[PDB]
Amino acid sequence: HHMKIDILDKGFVELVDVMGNDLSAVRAARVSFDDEERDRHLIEYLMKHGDETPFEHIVFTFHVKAPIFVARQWFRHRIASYNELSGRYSKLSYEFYIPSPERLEGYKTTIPPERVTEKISEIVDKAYRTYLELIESGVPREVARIVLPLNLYTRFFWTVNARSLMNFLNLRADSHAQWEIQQYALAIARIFKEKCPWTFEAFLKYAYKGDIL
Amino acid sequence: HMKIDILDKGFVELVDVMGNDLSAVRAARVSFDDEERDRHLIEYLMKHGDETPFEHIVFTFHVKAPIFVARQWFRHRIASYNELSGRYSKLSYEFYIPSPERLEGYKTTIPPERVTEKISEIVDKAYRTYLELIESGVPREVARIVLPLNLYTRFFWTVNARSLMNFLNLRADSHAQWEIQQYALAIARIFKEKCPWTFEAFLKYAYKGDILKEVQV
Amino acid sequence: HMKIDILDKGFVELVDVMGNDLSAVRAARVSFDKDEERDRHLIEYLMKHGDETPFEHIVFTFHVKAPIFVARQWFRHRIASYNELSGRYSKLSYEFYIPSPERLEGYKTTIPPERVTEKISEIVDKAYRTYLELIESGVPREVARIVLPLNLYTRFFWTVNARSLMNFLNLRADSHAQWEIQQYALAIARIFKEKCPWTFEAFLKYAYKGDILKEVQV
Amino acid sequence: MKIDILDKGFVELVDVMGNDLSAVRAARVSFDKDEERDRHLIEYLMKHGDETPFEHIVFTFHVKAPIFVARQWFRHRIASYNELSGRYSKLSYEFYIPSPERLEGYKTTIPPERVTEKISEIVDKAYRTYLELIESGVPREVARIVLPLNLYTRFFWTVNARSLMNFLNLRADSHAQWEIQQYALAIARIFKEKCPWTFEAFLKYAYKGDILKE
Ligand SMILES: Cc1cc2nc3c(=O)[nH]c(=O)nc-3n(C[C@H](O)[C@H](O)[C@H](O)COP(=O)(O)OP(=O)(O)OC[C@H]3O[C@@H](n4cnc5c(N)ncnc54)[C@H](O)[C@@H]3O)c2cc1C
Ligand SMILES: Cc1cc2nc3c(=O)[nH]c(=O)nc-3n(C[C@H](O)[C@H](O)[C@H](O)COP(=O)(O)OP(=O)(O)OC[C@H]3O[C@@H](n4cnc5c(N)ncnc54)[C@H](O)[C@@H]3O)c2cc1C
Ligand SMILES: O=c1ccn([C@H]2C[C@H](O)[C@@H](COP(=O)(O)O)O2)c(=O)[nH]1
Ligand SMILES: O=c1ccn([C@H]2C[C@H](O)[C@@H](COP(=O)(O)O)O2)c(=O)[nH]1
Ligand SMILES: O=c1ccn([C@H]2C[C@H](O)[C@@H](COP(=O)(O)O)O2)c(=O)[nH]1
Ligand SMILES: [Cl-]
Repeated sequence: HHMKIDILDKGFVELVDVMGNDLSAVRAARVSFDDEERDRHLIEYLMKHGDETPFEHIVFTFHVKAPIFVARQWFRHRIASYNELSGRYSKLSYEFYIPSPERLEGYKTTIPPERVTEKISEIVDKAYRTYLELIESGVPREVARIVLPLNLYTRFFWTVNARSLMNFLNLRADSHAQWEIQQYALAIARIFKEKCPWTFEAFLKYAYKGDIL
Repeated sequence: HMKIDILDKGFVELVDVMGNDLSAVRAARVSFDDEERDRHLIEYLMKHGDETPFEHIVFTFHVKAPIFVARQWFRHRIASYNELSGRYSKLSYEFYIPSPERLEGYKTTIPPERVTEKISEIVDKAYRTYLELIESGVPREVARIVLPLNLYTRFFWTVNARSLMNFLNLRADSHAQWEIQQYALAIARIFKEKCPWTFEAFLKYAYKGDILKEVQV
Repeated sequence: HMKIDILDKGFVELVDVMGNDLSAVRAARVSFDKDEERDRHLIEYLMKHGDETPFEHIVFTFHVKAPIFVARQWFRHRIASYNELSGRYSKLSYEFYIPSPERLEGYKTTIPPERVTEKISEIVDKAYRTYLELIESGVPREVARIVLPLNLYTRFFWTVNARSLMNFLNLRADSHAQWEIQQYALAIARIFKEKCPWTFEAFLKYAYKGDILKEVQV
Repeated sequence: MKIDILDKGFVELVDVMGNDLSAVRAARVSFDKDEERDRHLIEYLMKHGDETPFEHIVFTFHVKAPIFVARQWFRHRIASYNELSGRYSKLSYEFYIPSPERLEGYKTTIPPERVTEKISEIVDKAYRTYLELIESGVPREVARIVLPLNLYTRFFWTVNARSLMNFLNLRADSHAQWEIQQYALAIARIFKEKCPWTFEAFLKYAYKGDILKE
């Protein structure tokens, strides 16, 4: 099981593992009441009637590289398991999300988009050089890192079941979410679709509350 | 699929699993940006109480157990369950009848075989009543209320290895009811087979119960 | 005190509550300090737009007496805390739910409803008798009890936040749920409404998925 | 009840449901006294690891903390969080600047007072860049990504006493970052005030950390 989607300038969402498939929900559901067409139909039935427990039996592990401001929003999803790169224990790499100029179109900035991008690059560089200077000076990493900006990239593993993934997408795959987290949500959705096509289609048709998928 | 028989009619069966010991290693290694190195990290993790990397190992079991066992089991909230429904299915004539040997250590007034026999009789009376009620048109969801707590039920249980260790701490232990201890022994056997390093680590550094140190696999 | 009788020997009792509607408003705004129309409008906005995290800051503790078959459905609600009456910290008692004849009227049975009641009562009586006999003979109660029917009453404390309570109502205050647990959920709703009227009205207006609370006062 | 933490931080108690006797009532399952026997039950529960009764005591705190502290805190999943968002209320911009004493015990190339200064300098320049972006029409959600991890945020945290004890095990400990230990000590103090018997039995039998005994 492997898929990797690149996101933003340096980010990604990578599928590490998966347990089960659409039929894992069918099998869990069928236990209640003690054929391809009827199995597809049952998935559509569960989704329509809001019986989402059978989808908890499908599980994913992702490996994600995202800016801290993205990761912070993401880790609000409590029904999941995380392990994240540590700024207390690791020397942090010079990797920051610098938005492209096209990210500001629609907005009428009094300076050109290219200069916004550059100003972001500049402050980031200054902050990172300060962080290094502090570390080289003997300041512990856990203190030195507090000067680094929220666009610093972090990495995490994320284990999450299909039900929680549907909740995650209802919130994040939506135009009211910040564009950057939308991009990550589209990548999660794309992988979900690949691995669980019937669940994903049913989700879209019956349960999905957002407007971008 | 690994299937272990438990009690007179029960079982624990492994349906699926995601990951293995290395899945915990991979997840732990992310913090800080070889076999005996990897196995050493598992022990270190367990020794210092960082159980989060073990959440990335996930099992699905299919379990057949008496309702009284299932009700205890289902108290474990950090897990997913789907169970056979007495509202929606006619229920099978299957009930846990304790063996005579279940009743020793206990000074009783009637022989253990008599205890066994009186349990059987009540089971048989209740099931016959249940069948009569269904035949008379009583909806299943009402008719089943007369059935005893030793009725067998069936469920799928999806659970990560951290939560499985919690479960073992509470149920693979002499304070737990003997019947659920038996199920927790089978759960432990399957955990050990799929996750040997995590399992040996758990036993050596974090397991809080008594029997898994006493009783092989 | 609020205690509502349910079924023949059941009940829902309110033990404690943290917060009120304004606990959700304060949490949404992250402000520890009142403007009724504004605060009520925010409750509705949150509910309409599916931002239910603020409602997690209101919490209830109930004491419920219910038959085991109801409890097994109820305890499937994992986002909550339960303590069930065990025989380790308090005395156990033995009572059972015997459906009334009217529970079956509207079902074509080949025996009168009263005979159903009698047959249920009869088996309950024999099972209880077997149980007592086993106990009196030295059989430990964890084994003796396995003969007892699923209509045996149990009791539990349930601590649950308003968001999770609303999820419980969606599934249980609904004609697809078993009638018995419907009756419990109507009592839960009555209490929730009493304590959190604005949240409860907004819930029914924008988020509630069931049928019965829109038909049945309280 | 409010306790100030760091230079501009705080923890304040917003609400509480229950007290020590709420655990006692849950354990016995009885809505309907004896100090001695009730305390004994609390100790008995704690020493045998039966922590479910403590889930029936619940707290709401209001916390002001730097983002790097909040990221660690929000990893506690068995709890409810609401974080300050500009959608429902006014944002302000303050930053945690460490005191020179925070470096004591570290032999550093530059004086601790100069470390402090270098931190204030970046905060200042990052904040100034943020305001320049905002004034030029960059949306806030983009402009803010240049702000440092010491930026203060605020949140409401609703947590039951069991999950609160878990939190204290991990954060009221010398292996946890100093800054979050400080907040964990405040949480502990409020917990002790409201549930003395529970808090006492926790320290005696179940608490895994070091600092609350010191
Ligand atoms: C009419 C009816 C018929 C039913 N028939 C059956 C049956 O045949 N068999 C059967 O087993 N059960 C059956 N159920 C029970 C049902 O499947 C659920 O177990 C129960 O209603 C709890 O739902 P919940 O998870 O939303 O509640 P909680 O378990 O309190 O969950 C509430 C919220 O938490 C989230 N959540 C909690 N844990 C997880 C998790 N691990 N993964 C993802 N999200 C999570 C969800 O977003 C949800 O909105 C039936 C229920 C009803 C109402
Ligand atoms: C000194 C220290 C160093 C740390 N270093 C790192 C690091 O390098 N990287 C990193 O990512 N994190 C790190 N952490 C964070 C830590 O690993 C946990 O994320 C955090 O402490 C939450 O733990 P918890 O799951 O018990 O709390 P909650 O998340 O509130 O969970 C509480 C309880 O519920 C159970 N539980 C809850 N959810 C689940 C679940 N999904 N599966 C199984 N059981 C569950 C647990 O058994 C636990 O007893 C560190 C923490 C400390 C204190
Ligand atoms: O002491 C620690 C170290 C890391 N974490 C968590 C918090 C974040 O999700 C990551 C990284 O935190 P950091 O403070 O950068 O090491 O892991 C923690 O909760 N406590
Ligand atoms: O050993 C025990 C005893 C009770 N419980 C739980 C399960 C039920 O919800 C109640 C009552 O269980 P009982 O087996 O009736 O004592 O408490 C348990 O999980 N383990
Ligand atoms: O309406 C229902 C039907 C089943 N369940 C759950 C409760 C048990 O775990 C199983 C079987 O319950 P039963 O009441 O036998 O259908 O599924 C439920 O919660 N609600
Ligand atoms: Cl609706």
